[PDB]
Amino acid sequence: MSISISYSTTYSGWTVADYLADWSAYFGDVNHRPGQVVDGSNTGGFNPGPFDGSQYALKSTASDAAFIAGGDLHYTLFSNPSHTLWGKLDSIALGDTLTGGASSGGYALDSQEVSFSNLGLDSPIAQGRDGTVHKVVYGLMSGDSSALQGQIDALLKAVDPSLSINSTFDQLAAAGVAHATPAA
Repeated sequence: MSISISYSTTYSGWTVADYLADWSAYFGDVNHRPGQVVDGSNTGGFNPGPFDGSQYALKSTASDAAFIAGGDLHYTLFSNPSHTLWGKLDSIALGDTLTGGASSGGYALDSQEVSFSNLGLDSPIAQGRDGTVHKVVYGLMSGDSSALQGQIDALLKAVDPSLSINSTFDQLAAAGVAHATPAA
């Protein structure tokens, strides 16, 4: 159904924008860039794979911060248009301590802080790295959550014009969009 948000009560009073800007700055720019993509270090991984998955997950190299992108995702790797993540992006989960993978019961976060589901985003292969899905996820890899913020802002304003990326998680909970969980 519509955009749904889970959040630890640690962040009840934070705006979605302030939370995301802060999380991104922490996670940092992993430098998944030309000549700097290094296997076992900053590539991330797909479940079930190979370069497609219901999940793409990546841990920060500077901390235990990690994200899991979920949906029906495809990555072109070296083939035309190269290094494009496209397909359906349904969810983004943010937190610390990535566990699991393709051999396990999928990727998970030991400490999930915030998750966004029913994002409703699709991008065609045809846009390459100009596609919205690509920009959303690559943004989170490069320490810049602007693209994700823009998508969430649009979804929230469609729910109600008083709601935006600059609304707090508690405000979104009263409006039935978000749901709190104790910090664990």
